[PDB]
Amino acid sequence: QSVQVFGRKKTATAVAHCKRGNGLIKVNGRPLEMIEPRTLQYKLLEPVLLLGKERFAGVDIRVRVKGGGHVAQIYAIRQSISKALVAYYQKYVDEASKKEIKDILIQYDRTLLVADPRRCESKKFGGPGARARYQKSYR
Amino acid sequence: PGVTVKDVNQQEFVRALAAFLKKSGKLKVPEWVDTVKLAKHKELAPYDENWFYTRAASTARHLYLRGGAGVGSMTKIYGGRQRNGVMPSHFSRGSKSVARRVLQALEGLKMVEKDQDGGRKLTPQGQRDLDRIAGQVAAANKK
Amino acid sequence: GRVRTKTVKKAARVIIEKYYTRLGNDFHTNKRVCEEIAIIPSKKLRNKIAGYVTHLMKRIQRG
Amino acid sequence: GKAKKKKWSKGKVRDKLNNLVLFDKATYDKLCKEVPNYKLITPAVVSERLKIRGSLARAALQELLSKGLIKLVSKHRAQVIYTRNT
Amino acid sequence: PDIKLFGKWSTDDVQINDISLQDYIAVKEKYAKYLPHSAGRYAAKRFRKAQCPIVERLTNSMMMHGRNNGKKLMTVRIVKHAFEIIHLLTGENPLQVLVNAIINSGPREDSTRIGRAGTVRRQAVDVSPLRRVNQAIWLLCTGAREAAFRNIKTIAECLADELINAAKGSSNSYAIKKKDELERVAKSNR
Amino acid sequence: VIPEKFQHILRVLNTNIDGRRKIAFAITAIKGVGRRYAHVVLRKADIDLTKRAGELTEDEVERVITIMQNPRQYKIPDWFLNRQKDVKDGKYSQVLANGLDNKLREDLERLKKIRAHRGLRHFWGLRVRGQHTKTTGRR
Amino acid sequence: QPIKLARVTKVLGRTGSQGQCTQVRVEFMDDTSRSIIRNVKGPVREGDVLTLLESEREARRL
Amino acid sequence: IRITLTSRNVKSLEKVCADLIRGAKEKNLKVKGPVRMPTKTLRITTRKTPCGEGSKTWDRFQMRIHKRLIDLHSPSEIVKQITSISIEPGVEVEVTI
RNA sequence: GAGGGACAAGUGGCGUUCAGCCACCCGAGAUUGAGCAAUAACAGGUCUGUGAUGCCCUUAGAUGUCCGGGGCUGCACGCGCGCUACACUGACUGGCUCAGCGUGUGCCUACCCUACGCCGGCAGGCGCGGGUAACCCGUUGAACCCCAUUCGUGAUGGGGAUCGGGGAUUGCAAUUAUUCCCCAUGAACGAGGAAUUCCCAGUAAGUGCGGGUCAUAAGCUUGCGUUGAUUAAGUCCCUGCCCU
Ligand SMILES: [Mg+2]
Ligand SMILES: [Mg+2]
Ligand SMILES: [Mg+2]
Ligand SMILES: [Mg+2]
Ligand SMILES: [Mg+2]
Ligand SMILES: [Mg+2]
Ligand SMILES: [Mg+2]
Ligand SMILES: [Mg+2]
Ligand SMILES: [Mg+2]
Ligand SMILES: [Mg+2]
Ligand SMILES: [Mg+2]
Ligand SMILES: [Mg+2]
Ligand SMILES: [Mg+2]
Ligand SMILES: [Mg+2]
Repeated sequence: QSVQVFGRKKTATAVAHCKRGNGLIKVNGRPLEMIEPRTLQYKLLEPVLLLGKERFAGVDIRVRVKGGGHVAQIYAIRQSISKALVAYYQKYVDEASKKEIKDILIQYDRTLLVADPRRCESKKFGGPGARARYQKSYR
Repeated sequence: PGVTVKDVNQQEFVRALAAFLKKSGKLKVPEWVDTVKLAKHKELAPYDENWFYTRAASTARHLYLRGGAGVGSMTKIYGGRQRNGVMPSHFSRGSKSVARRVLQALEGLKMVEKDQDGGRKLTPQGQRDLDRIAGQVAAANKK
Repeated sequence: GRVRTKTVKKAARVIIEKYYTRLGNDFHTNKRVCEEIAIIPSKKLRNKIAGYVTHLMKRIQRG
Repeated sequence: GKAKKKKWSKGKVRDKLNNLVLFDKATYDKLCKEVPNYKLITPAVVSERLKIRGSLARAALQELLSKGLIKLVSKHRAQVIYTRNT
Repeated sequence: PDIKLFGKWSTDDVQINDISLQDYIAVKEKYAKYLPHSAGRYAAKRFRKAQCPIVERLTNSMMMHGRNNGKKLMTVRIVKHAFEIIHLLTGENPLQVLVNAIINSGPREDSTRIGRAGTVRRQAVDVSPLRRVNQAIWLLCTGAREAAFRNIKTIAECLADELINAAKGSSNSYAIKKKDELERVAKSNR
Repeated sequence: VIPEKFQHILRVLNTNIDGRRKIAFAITAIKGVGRRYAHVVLRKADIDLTKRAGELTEDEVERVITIMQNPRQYKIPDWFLNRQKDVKDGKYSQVLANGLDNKLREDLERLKKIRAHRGLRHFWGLRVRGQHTKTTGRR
Repeated sequence: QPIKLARVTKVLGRTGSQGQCTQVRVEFMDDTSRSIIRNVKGPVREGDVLTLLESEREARRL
Repeated sequence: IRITLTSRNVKSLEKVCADLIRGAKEKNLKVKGPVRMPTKTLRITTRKTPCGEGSKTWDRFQMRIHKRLIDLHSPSEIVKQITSISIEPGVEVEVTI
């Protein structure tokens, strides 16, 4: 009784090992409010404070991250769990509470099922960035 | 209670590690790392006086991760953005004098076993040492 | 920019001039009816034709 | 060489104004009587206000904080935000 | 069965006084989340930046002048400590004088160039409510920087004293100076 | 509780004039001793730098200057000092304050005698290490 | 002077030297659906609220 | 005992696994699958011009080295039978016992 | 890797009968970045890429040739692209934590990265394993950034050229060029004049790494990322281009 569910931020990964249990939160071997930048406090707190209680109690989700950056990890964590709340409610509880808890968070925030993919534009040959150029020399 | 060593707040636990290491006097420092401390290529001496306790504490958790790693590995661990002035900033890796020395002192306290494919790893001696402090500093933090 | 080229409209009129007896109002069946009765060497051109022919179908019933 | 600077943007701030290295007892009575008795206190506030150096300002203000008299709100990297309670 | 709060806050009874800024300051509870930072896909639709809170918009403009273009952690912290100063001052939540600064530093008519196919006449033109919010935020985030440059105060400290003195409509802040010149500019260019 | 200590600007080494700010950076003002040799002379003189420069007594100053003029008695080996292998004496020490003008002109006058252009390009208006000298040091 | 407010009927056309401004027959939320055709800059929609510091220069361009 | 597959055009490579398996799994065998190694790309950038005129535009060449691994533990008189297979020229099938 | 789906496929409306435009629906995605390019020309660059070469010049004291020193690096200057900067959003000491493409020896002809360990302040010196490679270097412990300390608005501790004395590596040898390290000298520089360049979204800028010549050798290049804005989404006013 488990699905290993993926959030997929920009170059980030959060495997949501979802399972019914006693209520646990891990961040790649590390506990709940151990969070590395403090500005992103409330961001990893956004799901549980907006979902509820009886939902949170029954389910163990422990989360392994292979991320690419600090804020990239934190949005991946939320996009993972708010797809893990979609993923765990796919399989056990009926769809009249899955689609309505999905309506909860999407009327809050759309990206929690809509994975909007944005890799960078490639560094163009003529210029130093992905879109820029260099100064011309005129007369 | 059930206390993983990460359940405690991170930086105080590694900075309260520094004070309980003062309680015994666990060090082995020859002449030169007594004399001048510099890092890789950095600006001054360390302001903080307890840098032996500070290098040993940062040595602990990063060796708590990677056993079979080593002196060249903890050279990689610290890191530092060296400045150059007019030329842009490159990277140089860590020291190697303390990066063997800070590992010598904990091996003086029986906290390193060596892989023949690899290098250092923790021992159940030292593994107990961190977690009992993680017993007391989170019991300090919540109280 | 849905401003589809001649060779879409070239085929889509020969679609309607040979095998009308299979086509319908539906897109997602004519997308697969188009494969059985034609030669489409491109997969974007599978969709591009089939969206135009069924868009043409609502005029053929009409005018 | 000749610094024939093509640019022109002058109007500098205040003539390298002096600032007090270590306090006086004129300052100490200025300290102990009203450095609580504002409503909002930053060490940057009291530095320009009473013409006191900021390394001395965080020296003095943490001391009346150390007795617990000053009621702060938090601390972070950049800023240490105080208040007077009661 | 959950209501939305932001921080240490309530996001409630911030009554915007006039219209010509409603629909355009987004501190409704249909546009209130927990945190400033969003995944901004706000270069897609033209007016889709109506659907963004002004608290993020003040952070997003505060990172300017070169050395600070970047570090959204830092510029939220300044607003976090700008919140932490004005709340201490007279009560009267920083969210309220934030709102009433945009209403007071927003140059309700401005200037540009029109035709006759000759020389410049500079007709006095009007300005959309979105450019009101756009131009008021820009003067305040500049208003922190030119105030805080080369003095002992911080970015959070000058910006907090900037926010109060701009919603206190009595000619004391960088924005109100730049706006009340523009009404003098608008009368000359009418 | 540090009431006030009578120390504003003092006399050190008869040529350079030191301030009151911080004890490792007051001694910056001596020619030939800059940032860090002050940091090492101070800390191996066992003086509290957190205690101000404006808080220090008479014997402690000369105790600094004793190791400033002789560090090779106690500690601080040759790679950290100033005189190299050649001073025409095989002598390892540190230069003093007013000694720095003499040791320069002693370098220069023999580099003039040697006909070395390391010395001739200091004599002439030229640059030893300015290996492109179009844009180097104008007017 | 009294200052009055107004919402936008329909968008006529974007003009300027630079094509920066939008010519807005607004309407009167002061009165019936009369208007003045004003030259507003900024992103703007129909039904947008406008602060009219002049109800006089009623400027028409086709 | 294993067989490494490395080639250049992947139409040939999927069919050289298929010519392997169509000739293998009707024998008494225990065969593994085509483990996808990451296709490598040695990139080459060139100035495009022998001299210094004009705009500064770069050619950008890439090879793509496909690689899969298959696995056969067996007697070798079947290996010396599967040795007799006609081959695509850009295919180098090395052997490993 | 085969195969799927984005077509404006439904609704509204504006529309010659149309072509199509515009909002919304569900959908990851309603078009991402490119790459290859039209007929015809410049007397645009390259004869210094060539075993592609025409014609004139040179060939025994050689415009062939190696070898040995020196030059291309000179500086009253002028212009170009850049780099770190001009500070408190910061400077410093430490603690914390997470990348993506790619690179690596006995080759059709001159030839490496590095695990661990010891010695040494630092650059480096020694022995052993592994890599002709998703094995190993490498869960590339990348930096920016973040959590505390000092500094406190000071041409200062912001700034690192010049100059002093040394300590190391490669090399045929580094002088009138190396590279790296250390102390020491602490230089102009107060947000840059009339003018102009680059940019609409993971885009700009801030920040690091890898690749190319490499024995030493990146400020430039070409790719990779990471914190990730501002204002637009319009015109022919400026420069220019397209159709009558
Ligand atoms: Mg930089
Ligand atoms: Mg800049
Ligand atoms: Mg063509
Ligand atoms: Mg020519
Ligand atoms: Mg030839
Ligand atoms: Mg010939
Ligand atoms: Mg030349
Ligand atoms: Mg120039
Ligand atoms: Mg300076
Ligand atoms: Mg420097
Ligand atoms: Mg320009
Ligand atoms: Mg390389
Ligand atoms: Mg390279
Ligand atoms: Mg070059």
